[PDB]
Amino acid sequence: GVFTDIPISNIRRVIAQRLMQSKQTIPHYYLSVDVNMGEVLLVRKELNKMLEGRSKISVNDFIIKASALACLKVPEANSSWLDTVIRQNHVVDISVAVSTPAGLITPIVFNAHIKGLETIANDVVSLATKAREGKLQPHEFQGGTFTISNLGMFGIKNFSAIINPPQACILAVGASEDRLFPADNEKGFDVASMMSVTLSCDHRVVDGAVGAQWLAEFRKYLEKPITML
Amino acid sequence: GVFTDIPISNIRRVIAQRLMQSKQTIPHYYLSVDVNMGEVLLVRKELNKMLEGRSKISVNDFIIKASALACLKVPEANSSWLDTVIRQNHVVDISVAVSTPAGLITPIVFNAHIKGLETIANDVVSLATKAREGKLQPHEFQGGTFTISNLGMFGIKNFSAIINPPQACILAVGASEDRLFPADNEKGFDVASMMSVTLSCDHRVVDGAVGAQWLAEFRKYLEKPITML
Amino acid sequence: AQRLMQSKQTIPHYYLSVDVNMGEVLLVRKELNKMLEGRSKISVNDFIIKASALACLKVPEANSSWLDTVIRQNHVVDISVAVSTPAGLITPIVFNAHIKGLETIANDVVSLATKAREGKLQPHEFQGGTFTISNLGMFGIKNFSAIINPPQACILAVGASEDRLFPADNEKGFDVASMMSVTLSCDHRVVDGAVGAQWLAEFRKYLEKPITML
Repeated sequence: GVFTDIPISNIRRVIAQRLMQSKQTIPHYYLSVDVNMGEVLLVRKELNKMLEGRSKISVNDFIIKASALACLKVPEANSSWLDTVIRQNHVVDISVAVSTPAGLITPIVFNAHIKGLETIANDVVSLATKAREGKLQPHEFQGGTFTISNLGMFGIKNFSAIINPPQACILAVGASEDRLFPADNEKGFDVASMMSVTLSCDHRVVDGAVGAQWLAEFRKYLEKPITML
Repeated sequence: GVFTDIPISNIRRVIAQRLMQSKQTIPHYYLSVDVNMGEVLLVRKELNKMLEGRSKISVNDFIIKASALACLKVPEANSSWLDTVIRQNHVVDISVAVSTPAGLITPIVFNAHIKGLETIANDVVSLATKAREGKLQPHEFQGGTFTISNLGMFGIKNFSAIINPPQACILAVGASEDRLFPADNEKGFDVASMMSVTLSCDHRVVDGAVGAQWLAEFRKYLEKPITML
Repeated sequence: AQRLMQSKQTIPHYYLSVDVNMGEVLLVRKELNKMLEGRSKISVNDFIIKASALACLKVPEANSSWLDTVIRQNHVVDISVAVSTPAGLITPIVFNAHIKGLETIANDVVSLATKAREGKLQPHEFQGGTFTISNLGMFGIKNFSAIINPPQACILAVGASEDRLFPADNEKGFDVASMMSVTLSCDHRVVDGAVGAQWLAEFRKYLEKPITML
């Protein structure tokens, strides 16, 4: 025929009310900056060489570590509005979003401000075995104080997601491309890799100047990785 | 005096309630990509040569054809949320938006997945005679399953429109500019034309990975037009 | 043997001919098969089915049928491709060839070879159609002239792609090019001389520049 009618399952029945609660109440406003990823690609080149056989370190692992350290400098991006109490947290719990064919479910990486890179890289892979094959506990994917969502593996340059209702921030990462800049070369130009980031704050707990300094710290760690020490 | 008071007519009285219904209920989220338009400009150069006198083919005609073919590969961007039934359509009905001095009215191009380019180009022009001179039937501009809105004729690089309430997607096209890329030239760089596109999905029926593949197909047709066959 | 004798006695056949430059089709299917790796393969007998279905829309009198009181004019192109089994000559039907793309037709021609050669056809799958393409270029035949199906008004007949040479504006004076010889066979009761000569003027024009198919 012309149109085909499909009933609604119980997974999307629950998700569709979390989305409508989030957009009606929370006054979103967006921010943007682009990050030079030229020095991360030379660090993970030789960290994977010294760490042969055991594990592998990806570019989505430096982003989880740099986000947990930047929330300690500016702690207002780690809060929650509870209509009477701005609950300020001291523990960073990054909820990485991953995409299954069944939907969009977010495993949680607890205590991301004390763990090293190799401990996180074996947590992201080991929770892909849990989430994609349906072995999650209800306390393993519900919670957290922050959220990173990545769509750079599909070619998207920018997007702007929807904040989890108790949380105040979310991140949104584009795809790493190849641009060129004016330099002090004899030619006049160099080539460099770039990456476009889009924060999405809650305006009730995060002002304009506060969230603009979160992206000033997040840019500074990923441009020189030695500063993470 | 200081301020001048104007009453509200019955055209903007109806539009202002469609807008407020759309933003309150639908949880929008945005996406973006840029498209190389270097090979479309060499096809419409010599299609207008072989089609002398009769009609003229514009760059806003390849976009209507590439959008109707991309909805067949990824059919979830062609649905509708009806609070109990996700009505999935099999017929693509693109509603092109045009701007009159009286307002913003959207003529409908029916069955855009079977028509050729010359049939669409004589439908867009012939509906400009209908819409701008006020000869539309109520079933000629109300309906459709998709929407393309173009503002590249004013210099806007990016924008993000508002979805029609029954529909799930909308498109938003910037203006074709002239950038330059690093190449394998002896110099090191080439010059190319680009164009910036901004999708705006409904998050209740379209996930993140689904809408990111719609822009992966839409980019692929307009970069090599022979793939449309 | 009774369908053949009915066809030649009643229908007053007359033949037509033209040759088509296939130089630009071979550069399109070279890079369509590159972008379509693994899934399917696009042959030169697939552009001919698509160009024939589009040319019947420009000149609709080559798509009719004589019924002795009514010239039934059709609006739906149903090309009946003829294929050769060891059991005989049977014609699977490709329905609605004027809206389908090239990859949809190429997976219909192969999938009906599984049906027809292995004997799994329904009687409504090979009986009908409004047009007929018959190809013998895989045996070296340059020209032939087939027999029209009795309700239908046209048939096509394709030769083998050879290599000729033409006078050009070269410094040498000549270039080399690939050619292909086509032979239409009309029914003179519904198709005149000037009408069928414009069908081959459109069929030649699509296959010489494939971008015109859009």
